[PDB]
Amino acid sequence: EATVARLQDNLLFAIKGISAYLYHARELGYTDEVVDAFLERGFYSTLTNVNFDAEEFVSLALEAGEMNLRTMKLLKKAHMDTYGEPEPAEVRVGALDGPAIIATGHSLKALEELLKQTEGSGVNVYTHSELLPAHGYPGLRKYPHLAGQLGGPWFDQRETFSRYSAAVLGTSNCVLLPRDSYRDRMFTCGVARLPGVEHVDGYDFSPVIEKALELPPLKEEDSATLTTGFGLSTILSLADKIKELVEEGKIRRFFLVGGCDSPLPQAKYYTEFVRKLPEDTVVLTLACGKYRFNSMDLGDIDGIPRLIDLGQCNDSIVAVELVEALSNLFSMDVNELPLSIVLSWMEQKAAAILWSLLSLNLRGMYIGPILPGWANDDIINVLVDKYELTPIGDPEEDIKKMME
Amino acid sequence: ATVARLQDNLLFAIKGISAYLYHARELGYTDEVVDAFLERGFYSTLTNVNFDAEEFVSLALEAGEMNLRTMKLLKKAHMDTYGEPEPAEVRVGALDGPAIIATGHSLKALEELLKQTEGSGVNVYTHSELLPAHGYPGLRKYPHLAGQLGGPWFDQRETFSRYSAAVLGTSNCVLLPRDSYRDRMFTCGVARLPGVEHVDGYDFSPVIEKALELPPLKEEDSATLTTGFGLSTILSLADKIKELVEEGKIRRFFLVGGCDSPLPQAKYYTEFVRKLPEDTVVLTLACGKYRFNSMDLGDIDGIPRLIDLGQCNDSIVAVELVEALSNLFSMDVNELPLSIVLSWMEQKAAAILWSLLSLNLRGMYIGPILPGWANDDIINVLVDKYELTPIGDPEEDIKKMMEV
Repeated sequence: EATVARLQDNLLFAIKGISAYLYHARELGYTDEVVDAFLERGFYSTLTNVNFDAEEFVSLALEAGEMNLRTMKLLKKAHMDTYGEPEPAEVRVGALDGPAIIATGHSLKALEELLKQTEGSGVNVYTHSELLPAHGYPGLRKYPHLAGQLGGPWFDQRETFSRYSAAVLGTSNCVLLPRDSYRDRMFTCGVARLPGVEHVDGYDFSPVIEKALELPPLKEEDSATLTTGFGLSTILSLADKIKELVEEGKIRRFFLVGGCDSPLPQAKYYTEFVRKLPEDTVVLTLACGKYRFNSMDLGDIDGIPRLIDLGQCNDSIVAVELVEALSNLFSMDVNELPLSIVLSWMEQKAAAILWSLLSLNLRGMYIGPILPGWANDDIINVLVDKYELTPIGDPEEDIKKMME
Repeated sequence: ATVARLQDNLLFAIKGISAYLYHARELGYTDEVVDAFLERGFYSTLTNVNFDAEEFVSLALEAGEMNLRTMKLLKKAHMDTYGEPEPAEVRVGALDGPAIIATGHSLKALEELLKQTEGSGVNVYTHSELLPAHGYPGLRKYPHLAGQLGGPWFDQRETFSRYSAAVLGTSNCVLLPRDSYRDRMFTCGVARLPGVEHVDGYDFSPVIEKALELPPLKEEDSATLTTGFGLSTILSLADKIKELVEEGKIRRFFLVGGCDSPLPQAKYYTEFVRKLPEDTVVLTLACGKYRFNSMDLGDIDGIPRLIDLGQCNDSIVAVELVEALSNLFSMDVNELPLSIVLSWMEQKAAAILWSLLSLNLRGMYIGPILPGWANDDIINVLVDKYELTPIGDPEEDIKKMMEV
């Protein structure tokens, strides 16, 4: 039927995300055999004339969410064991004088190697989109020529890359066909590829550095700031203040807003939402959706930041950790916390994280811009009604329903 | 459009590789580099990672290489657990008494079923790609493995209908039951059908119970088939074939086989071998062999005109056999007297075709014609560089294949 095809394609999307995280984990030298065996099994379950059962495909998607939790935890372990655990970090958004390299994507091993290969050369390495969290890691902020942030979300890149006479390095996910304005100024490594752009051999970034030096330098602009790298230790070392502040009702609610973004007009929702959120709530944010609002002056709530940047998409594992630290902190069940979840969700890119969240039986979440919601019975009707997954609507009404 | 089609083709190759890897892990054999390639390949098919078609072709060739590797590892597993396949005569027809018909590919489920059915009084029959099982010494040794019953996979609704026996689908190429036999079929491993029981692990007790609660089978007219031509058997006959091809009494090796379908165009493969001259030998693989593996081809000085290399994943022995033939004739691989006629489905057997292409075998003839194939960019692109030839008329194609 149609639903069997839709369900196997969704499982394949989850397997893709898990494989992304697994690839980056292997690049840092961490490998889990059980997740690889699940990749084999799950992908194999989608060959023609093997499995015709929709409910078994839902079971497989939930097992995929579990495996995604496993590999996200493994990748977090890799990142912390190589670069330290991320601590809060304010980051400059604007050009500094000099030659420059803009690195975009997810991988921190490529950024590590580039930063190692750019010492003393006098080129500034800027982060973009999901390389912003790198600024919070001790073993990465230590390089002083990691200048700051430049640009915002991934889908702005053709704009950003256009207006900065800097070398361009797409390390991983969410890369986009270059304008010929900067095509000959762009490079890729790892798995990312663009036709007509040079691909770095291994981690030998001489071609980019050379290019960065053949280019007119950047000129310093008026900048702005961002905050990122809120690692778990920082958050649950603040547990006393959060306890005291939510017991007196001076912090009413935690909202978890974030996820993979897109230039969809409906995604403007996430800018309005946090804008209308009452000033006595705190927002936990991750992945690219953060650029919908992470530049707003939200303020402080008794010295606790109203915006808390947990990092990149694969840092979902810290959020799920925090809630189990929060529940045990309040002696509450997981669904008794003053927590609402508003996802920004792409079907292709972040199916794995949604299925991980459903594996934990989290009820009443709000889903991404458009609803890929598989129209037919078993999926949308039965699965939504069981997990009470909710499509986003109007910001004010959604906030009213979430506060109650 | 070509990028999407190439991502789909790479994913099909990954499907085949993951199938073979799953069965190999089921027997306890794991190759880390094929799993790392699985990760990389999956990740390279995210929406905004790789936009380069030539790199997707390179990925498909790397997939062919990895498929050769995993087919080799699965052959190693099968041989280390069940022995090396020796030629085997196979009974095609029902013996009176309770019966279980097993279909699919992997022999571990069949091994456990045969282990669990000694003394119980049920006859175990093979179907489709479990026909090669009859050749493994450590598996044919069970005397209640009666023989074969039916032919290709698409015979099942026919076969399963007309034999009141239990039905066990261990693996690929199963399809929704007719209500005549729905309640007597079972599945294990990866296969699933809505409304059919799925065995837990390898506990086939429900199936044997059903085989004993059903009316028994009735005596057959009997027929024969031959299978299990393992490499060792063939290249112990290598001197004789050298002597016979230098004497010009056997002109050409044809390699005909692969995935079949209830497509009318697939009738080609019945006519082809029917028209083949009596001075050629046919090496056959997968289920397509049932187009002709029951024909009276005869002997060429005690060398069988039809030689059944086994099941799809046994392509690896053919790839070895030719490499033994070259060194035997002091010939390079593409001047040997060998023609190759694939029966090929893009979904099911992309991996073996890409393996054959990784080995730079030039001028093969490809599977059945699907009306839409003419415009399909993949056939065009494969043809232009590797001179793959679409099948046309059997007689004309053999004429063009012989006089070279």
